[PDB]
Parts: sequence; structure tokens; C-alpha cells
Amino acid sequence: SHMLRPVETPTREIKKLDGLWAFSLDRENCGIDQRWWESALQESRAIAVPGSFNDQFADADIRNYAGNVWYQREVFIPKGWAGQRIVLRFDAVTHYGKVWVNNQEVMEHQGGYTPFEADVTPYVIAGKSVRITVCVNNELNWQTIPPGMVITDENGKKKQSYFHDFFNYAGIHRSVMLYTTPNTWVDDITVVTHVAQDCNHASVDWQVVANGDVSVELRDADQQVVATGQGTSGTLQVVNPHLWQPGEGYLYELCVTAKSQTECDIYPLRVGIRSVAVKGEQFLINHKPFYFTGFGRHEDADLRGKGFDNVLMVHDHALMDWIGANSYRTSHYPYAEEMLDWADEHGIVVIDETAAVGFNLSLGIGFGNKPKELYSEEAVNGETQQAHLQAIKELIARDKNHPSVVMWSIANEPDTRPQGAREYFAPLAEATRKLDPTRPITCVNVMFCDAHTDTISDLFDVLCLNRYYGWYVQSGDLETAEKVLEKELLAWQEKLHQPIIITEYGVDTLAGLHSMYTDMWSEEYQCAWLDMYHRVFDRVSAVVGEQVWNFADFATSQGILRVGGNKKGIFTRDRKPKSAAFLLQKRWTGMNFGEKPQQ
Amino acid sequence: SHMLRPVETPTREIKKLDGLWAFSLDRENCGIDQRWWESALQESRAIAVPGSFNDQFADADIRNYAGNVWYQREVFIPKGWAGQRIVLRFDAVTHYGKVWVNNQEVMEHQGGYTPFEADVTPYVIAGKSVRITVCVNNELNWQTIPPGMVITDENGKKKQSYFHDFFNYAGIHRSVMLYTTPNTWVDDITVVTHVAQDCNHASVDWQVVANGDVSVELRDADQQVVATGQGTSGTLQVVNPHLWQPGEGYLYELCVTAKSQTECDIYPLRVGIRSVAVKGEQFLINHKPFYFTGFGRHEDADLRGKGFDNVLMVHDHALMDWIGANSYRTSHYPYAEEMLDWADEHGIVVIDETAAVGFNLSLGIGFGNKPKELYSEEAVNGETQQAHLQAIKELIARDKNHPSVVMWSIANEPDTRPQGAREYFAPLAEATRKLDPTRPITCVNVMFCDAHTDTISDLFDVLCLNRYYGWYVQSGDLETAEKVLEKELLAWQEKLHQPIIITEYGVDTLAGLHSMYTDMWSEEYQCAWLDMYHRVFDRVSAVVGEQVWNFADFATSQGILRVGGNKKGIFTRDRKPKSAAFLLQKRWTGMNFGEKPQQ
Repeated sequence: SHMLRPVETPTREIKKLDGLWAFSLDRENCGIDQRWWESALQESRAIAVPGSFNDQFADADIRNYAGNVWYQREVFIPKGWAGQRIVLRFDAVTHYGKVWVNNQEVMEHQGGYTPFEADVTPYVIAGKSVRITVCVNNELNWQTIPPGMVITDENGKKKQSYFHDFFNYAGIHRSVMLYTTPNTWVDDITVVTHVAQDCNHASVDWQVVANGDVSVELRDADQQVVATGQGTSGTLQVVNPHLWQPGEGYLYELCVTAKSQTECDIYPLRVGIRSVAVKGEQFLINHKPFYFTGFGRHEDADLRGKGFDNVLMVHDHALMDWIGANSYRTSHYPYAEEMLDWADEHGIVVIDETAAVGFNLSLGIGFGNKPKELYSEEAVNGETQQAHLQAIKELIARDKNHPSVVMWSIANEPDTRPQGAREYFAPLAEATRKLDPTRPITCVNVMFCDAHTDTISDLFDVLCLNRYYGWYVQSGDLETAEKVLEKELLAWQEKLHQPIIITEYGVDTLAGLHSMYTDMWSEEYQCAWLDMYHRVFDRVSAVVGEQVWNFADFATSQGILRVGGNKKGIFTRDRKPKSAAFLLQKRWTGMNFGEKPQQ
Repeated sequence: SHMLRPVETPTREIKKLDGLWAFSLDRENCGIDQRWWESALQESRAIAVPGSFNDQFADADIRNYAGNVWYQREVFIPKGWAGQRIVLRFDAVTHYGKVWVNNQEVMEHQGGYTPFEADVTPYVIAGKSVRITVCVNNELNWQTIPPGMVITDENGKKKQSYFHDFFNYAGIHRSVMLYTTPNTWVDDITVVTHVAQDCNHASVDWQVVANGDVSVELRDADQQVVATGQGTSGTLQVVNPHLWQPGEGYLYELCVTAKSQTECDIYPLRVGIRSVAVKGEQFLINHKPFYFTGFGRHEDADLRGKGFDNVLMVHDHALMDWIGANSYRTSHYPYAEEMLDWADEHGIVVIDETAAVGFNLSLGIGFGNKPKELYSEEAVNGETQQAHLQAIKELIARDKNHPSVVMWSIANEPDTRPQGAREYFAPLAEATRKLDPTRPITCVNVMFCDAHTDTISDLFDVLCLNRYYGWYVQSGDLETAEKVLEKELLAWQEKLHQPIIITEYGVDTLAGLHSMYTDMWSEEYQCAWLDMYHRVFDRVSAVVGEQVWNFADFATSQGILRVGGNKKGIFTRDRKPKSAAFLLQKRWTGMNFGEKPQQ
């Protein structure tokens, strides 16, 4: 379904609905029966949008709630929007939303991390106030991405069981907006940027969906027309192109005009001219080997949970830039698109991941009784696979034109031991390639699905390994950990001869815990253990990247493994550096940009 | 007064009285009037000896007590000691002790940090139990070393005012013992070790006090006699001597025999053959320039306060050895002699300091109303100067033969602005040189008594500067601090052309406080600020040493400046390293041993 990012144009306005909304729990689940959308929410309080609902209130009973909650506000339609196509858009509602405009049901969406929207032209009047009600549900089951199990206790109280190592935050996490187009509009754009080997010529394919005649102008960063074309599809030639390069990110603008006899629409799409390809064990950007440095991240901060926030995005980018990180992965869900606009503009390389974490009943992370077969009718089944395909489609439909996105990760750490695993994943691998043939794909690999055990990594282009030898096993023993790690990376190189990215390596580190014994949980162990990984990576020719787990400490489900959360951060949740931040700064700013270090 | 360290010999036994004693406060000050020493203490509890009394009980009312407390135990005289000279010895009682054996007053001492003892032969019977009572007083006045003022509130409640930045811990801090000699005994020994320029010959002068004919045997570390002599005084010649060198500490043994017609006594004194001298701006050990690295320390630990403890001494020496420290200063009181036995054996260089800190009414550290003239009848006067001379005599009488001790510090950070300062200090400087002509002297210099202000440093041999530019002033500004520091060190070199030791440089550092802004109280600021000092030291030819303030976080008087104590430690009070420990480790293990670093 077509999903262009709203931008203000001579033909397009936006009105953000961010701010304070009315908020209510629905502990008895009577809000659909009582049609709560037909009036003021009754027993409501103010909530910030965007934000997780969980931590705004310092209230355990709200933080731990499972079921429906209700958001509502009133808003004026701008008088001048009369005659315009008016769209209501939610950038993300975690995990499910249903939306009413006054008493009209307008939208519904499952999937906590990509946009949904409806044409609301027929249900509003320009110059009058409308009531927007949202029913938001945070429950996971075996057909949600990510999956989970709701346990209902003997008293009917719902508790969410889930298999991933981050807290199941919910709510309206990203911006809500009304926006306009003319009644003729550019509904969809796909670009493909081809790049000669010598890098001295490039071609830009376009395809546009719109209810009108289509022309394009490609403009350079100085706003000079370098190429023009006509029709819903075609190819622009670009002589001596300014390539989109990691560390710079030069962008063109492809202005798409849809002209009917009467009205017209202008949509500017930022275009980075760059090719991505795997050749052997090399990841090539613009025909040159790239070496990934940086992080697995999370959308996680004090008070706001997974809510988007510009100050956090500015501060965190300044920390990644300082430490010498050139890349990150959207672990473990699509991130706010503002992050990919930032990556495009500053030339940051991104592995774009779906929300399909948790397809694994043999980890110690998350959280009743787990089913015995992971791939069965009573767990990951045909409907799950459909839901996963839909999550991949929605991510690609959103992110297909971001030059910063160099690879699709379709899941994180599935259990691939059973026969069902390949049967479930094979068709997903094939459909991802059909959806976007311009980028390599991955499925991030769990440690116990080792080179001798894993059944699906041959179906993918890049080997993204999540590894924690010396932590969960060979606990505190760097000497054994180093042997096991090197052995396994070389076994992977022999088996598949793919480029290897270590997409997770990290140890829990309590800020301010110091030890002369360099032992687990200390700042000193974090440093010695990352250093040992680095030494091994640099001796393996197939390793083309390293993304530290994690950028910052983040919230998890309560348990015996998590000391107020996940402490594998390089930074604290309040963004203060641990000693290991200075270790990474020296390695990553001391290497040549984008080039595999040396011994 | 003669003070040889008790050692077990064929002629000498020791019985430690360390262990649990009875303990009592005397809030009404009626214990001398009621002669508490004549029976069991009445309302007593168990206390560990040795240890400060203050923190053993988790009790604020005991920790903050000012006045007399009472210690008592019973002990059996060994049956075989009949006919022996029996001595009762306290290695240190802070700050004053009076001792009774049953109902006989045997000893009294003022001075919290050196030994006192009495011949108790006439007051005990071998094979019977005796009662030892100690009245211990912790009050400071203008005639104590260190000085203070007891403020009595309107209700007669005593509160100790004092001018030094460490907590006024009190009690029996070091070992208590009975020991024997024969009725003929070696009462005193002075050695002087002279060393040819070429280092290929050395001479060892001896002087002995004893009530019998005296012979000496000098034995090497293999126990081979290298020299013999006769008489109360003389010189032993040593061909190709194994010099006592920093980082090694080769020791000989000078066995002193006192023979009467009937009985005899053997005392083995460890002797390190080494010369110390200042020439120009060089501190020479064995005719070679030395560069001091290491710490200002304190006797300070959880629960035991300033009590001596072998595990702490073993652990701390292993931390100083690891970090590459070659030296320390006994800031700000004589340390347990076991520390100087350790320094002798491992070749650690020590600046031996008296308890004369606080001679300064213009600092913000310590703690009623301060007197207006520091050097006056109503503050530091003639009797103070006598008490200071006595403290210097007792330190030298104890430590004169330790080869590890390379310099005497007679005080820390006196206010030398007034005319009285030189009048008070000059005679102290002269008497120290007469007491031990074999070692240079210092008086450690406070920051506000700058090169243009100070009135007494010409009377001393080495310039020991305590400096904290970028902390108490130019707060957080490394750029200004660096200019002011370099300017002042060069002004000191021009003024006196002495060797300069920085005997204090440090910043408060809360373990686990991390900052991207490198600002005060952070681990990062500690690192950047020590680094800036190091860069400046290495550009000044007169700087022959650096002793970081302080080895470890330590207790102080409560106030607005002290966040649970002094946080200038390199280590936490529980001996965990801050990031700056690794900075010092690299600089100090990366330089050539004992040699000024280079830019």
C-alpha cells in the first residue's frame, strides 16, 4: 500500500496532532461495546503524544497493563483545506490501532512500527472541530510481529509473555498528523540508482503512481536541473554524478509533478546515487569494499519509552559521530523515519530490520508455558508467515528509497534447528528479493544456531552473527571465548563464503563498577572483552563489520538476568559514557574510514 | 629517648596484646577521680585492638565523641620471663595515653603516631595475670601536633575544631606488646651508610648505647660476615657493596651484641647501604638522579579507621607496585613502622612526615571562631614550637635507620605569610639537620604561599609543592590552570633552584560519575587534569617527582566540600580503581624506572 513521507510542498500542507491527548485504560474491555468514540473519554487524564503510555505516570499498574487503552483529542480542520484531499496519518501505533473521526471508523492497523493513514475528506468539514478517538492494543500472539502469548490468570487478569529482550512498550510512539494533497496527487515513487564501475556515470530509474500526467526534474544539491523525463516510468542519465558516499551522503532531489487538466501536485524525493552489492565476502558500496562500525540500537529513553524525540536523535547522532560509528541496525523493529532522513543526509549506513524478533522458544530473555514445536499450527504457522510477509512489505514500501538503507534484515535470532524453519523462511527470503532487488537481505543469526547447526543462512546474502562467547557461556574466560569465537567465524567463512557482520557483541556493564580482576559486570571487563573480539575480527578476512550491542542501557521485562534492565550499553540510558566508549572511539576514529582494521 | 623496634632474637621475646579489649566512654570525665584503673571497667563493651574506636560500633555518638575513653584487658606474664627485663610497649595511641599496670601508673605519652614504652619489671610477677588500663584522649589544642581547638557549647558538650582534611580518628591504632631483653641490652643504634662516587666501595658508621661491651657483625643477604668491629662506636669497610637501590632494596643485617660478664643481648638491625643528597635541582640516590612517582597516602580504611592491618598493607603495596609507583609520603603523620620495614625490603622511597598539619587558619578544610594571629601566645607559640621539636625528635629516633626514608617533612601546608612563620620554623629546620645530617629536609608548601609570597622554603633542601590549579581555583578550566601552574613552577625554579616534588595534585572524582563534557567530579576530568599536570611537569627541568593526591578515597570531617569524605582517590576506599588508575599505570610503567619522563 503506497506510503510516501508527508512533506510540505506548494501543493501539500501538514498539521501535526502531537501534544496532550485524553487517555484512559479499559480494564473491563467495555469501550468498543459502549462506543467510547461517540463522546469525551469519561475517566481520562492527559498523556503526551508521541510517547509510550507505560512510563509517563510513574504507575506500575499502567506500566504493566495488557489490553486496550484509549487516546482522544479534538482538532480544527484548516478553513483553506476545503476542496483538498485530506489524509489522517499515524506514523506508528504500538501494536494495534483503530481510529474514529467523530463516529466514523476510518482506519485500523496491526504492526507497531510503520505508518497507516486514511483519506478523511468525506468525514470532516474545513473550519470545524472533529473528535479523533484511537483504541490502542498492546497484546502479542503467535500471528503478531513480534509474537508472544497472553496468559490469562484464574481471575481473568492478562499478562503478556514474549520472547525478546526489550520491554513491550506500547502507545502512539510517533507523530500524528493531518495532511493535504490536491485531488490529483503523486501516490507512489520507486527510484533505482545504477552506478557505472568507474563511478563516472550513473542512471536513475523512476516509477510513479498518480491520477495525472507525470514529469520529473532531478536537481543537484545546488538546485540545478541535471536531468528531466516524462511518463509514469523511465530512466534519467547523470554524467559525472556526485555519488551518495558513506560519511558524506550527497543528495539530489527528484521533483515529481502529477498534472491533470485542472490541478497539480509536486512531491520532492531526496535521492542518493549509490549502488550496494555483495561480491564474495565483500560488501561493496559504489563498487568499493565497506567495513561497518557502530551499534545495535533501541528506541528507548527515560520517561517516554520508545517515543520519538528530536533532542534524543540530535544527541545520540552527536555521540555516534564522536565515537567514529559509520553504521547501525534498527534492532529490533523499524525506527522512526526521521532516523533514516538523518542517515540519508549525513551518509550513515543502516541495516533496516523488521519487528520479527522472538521466533525462538530456547532463549532466557523476555517474559507461562511455551509450546513444544516452534513451527506448528499452535505457534508459528501459515497465518504467522502471512503476517511476517506483510511486515516486510510495509517496511520496504516505507524505506525503499532511503539511500542510507543498504540491507534488509527480515528477522533477529530465529531458532533454525527444526525442519519447519527453512519451510517458513525460504518463501520470505524469495518475496523480500522480489519486493526490492536493489539491496542484499539477511536474517540475523542466534549463537546456538552455529555454522554446524543453522539451516537457513544460505538463503540470504550477508551473515549477521549475534555472538556473546565469554558472557552467557565461557563466563568471564577471555582465553576460551577467543578460541571458540575464532573457530566459529572461520567455520562460517568456509561454509557460506559470505561477508560476515557481527551485529551483536556486548557484555552487561554496571556504570561505576570497577575491578582489578577484570571480571564480569565491571567497566574493565567490558573493555577487555570488546578488545578480544576486535583482535579476532581483524584476523578473519570475511568480517566486514562490527556493531556493538548496545548503544545505550535500555528497559527490559523484570527478571533475575536484568539489573534494572539491559546493561550492555556503551552509554547509560541517560547517555553518559562507560570506559568502553573511549576504547571504541580510539579503534573507530583510528582506522581509515570504511576500511577493515589491521593487526 | 631510645626506640629500637622490638624483634625476636635468641635474647628477646615478644607477646602481642592485640585482640579484644574492654572499652568505655567517660562522658562525665570522672574516671581519673574514681580511679577506673583499680577494677574491671564498669559499663564496658568489646573493642578490637588495634583500631580506631570511632567506626567499630556504627554509632554516631561514639564516632563524634571528644574526651577520654578507657581500654582495659588482663594478661599473663610468661613464667620463663622471671629474671628478664620486661617492657610494655604501645606502637601508637591517638592522641594521648596514660597506662596503669594494676594500680601502678607506668607510662604517659602525647603524640598519636609514634611508640611509647616503660620497663614494667618491678610491677609484674612472671606466671601471674596483670590488669592493663589505658586512658586515651583525642583532644587537640594549640600545643598538640597537630593543633586544634575544643569548643565547649553552652551545655559543656565538647566538639573538636581542627584545620586538617582528614577525620580526627582516635584510639589504639597499632600493636600493643610486652617484650623482654636481658638486664644487659642494646638500648640504641645509629648507622650512617657512606657510598663512594663510583659506587664500588661503601663505609658503615655505627653508634650503640648499651650497659655492656659492644661488638658488631655486618652480614650480607646470604648471612655471610662481610665486616666485624668493636666498641660503642666505629666504621665498617664494605668492598664492592650491594647498594640499597630503589626498586630492589638489598639489605644487610648489623647484629649488635652487648656482653656483660654474666649475660648478653643480640639485636639484628636491617641496613640498606645507600646515600641521599641534593645537588642543584637533582635529588640523588647512590649519586644518580631519582624521579619520584606515586602517592600521598593516608592510614584510612572501612570500619577500622587508622588502625594498622596486614591484609590492607599487602593489598595496597600490590596496587602501588602494579600502577608503577616507586615512592610515597606519610601524609600527614608517621605511619606504622611495618610500612617502613616493607619499603626497606622492596626498595620503596619514602618522604617521612610528622603530624604537624593544620598550622593554617586560611584553608576551607577541617572542623568555632579562629584566632586572628596564627603565630601568637593564644595560638602557635613557644610551647607549640617545643611540642613540634619533640614530634620531630620522636620520628627521627624511630626511623633514622630505615634506608627507605630519603627525606624528613617537618610539616604540611603552614601559613608562611606572617613574620612569625620564619621565627617559628627556622629553629625547627636547624634542629632537624642536627638530629639527622644524612637526609635532606622539607616543609610541604600550601598553594596560596606561592613563589612570590612564601617566607621559609629557603631554609629547606627540597621544594614539596601541593597544587590544585583547575580545582579550588580556575575551577574546571584546564587551559588557564596549565598556564598558571607552569608559570608558578618556573618562578620557584628561578627563586630557589631546588629540586621540586609535586607532593599533592588531585581532583575530587566520584567513582561511576562519567561525562562527555570532561567536567569536575567526573572520572574523565580526573584523567584530563592529571594528564595536563604531567605535560607541564615534563617541561620543567627542576621537577624531580609527582605524588598523586590521594592513593584512595578517605574519611573527613562532615561539610559542604566533602561528599561522604575526600574523593581525590585514584582508588575507592574499598580499593576499586577509577579510570585515572589506568592513566597512571601507563605513564609510570612506560617511563624508565626512576627517570624523569620526556615530551
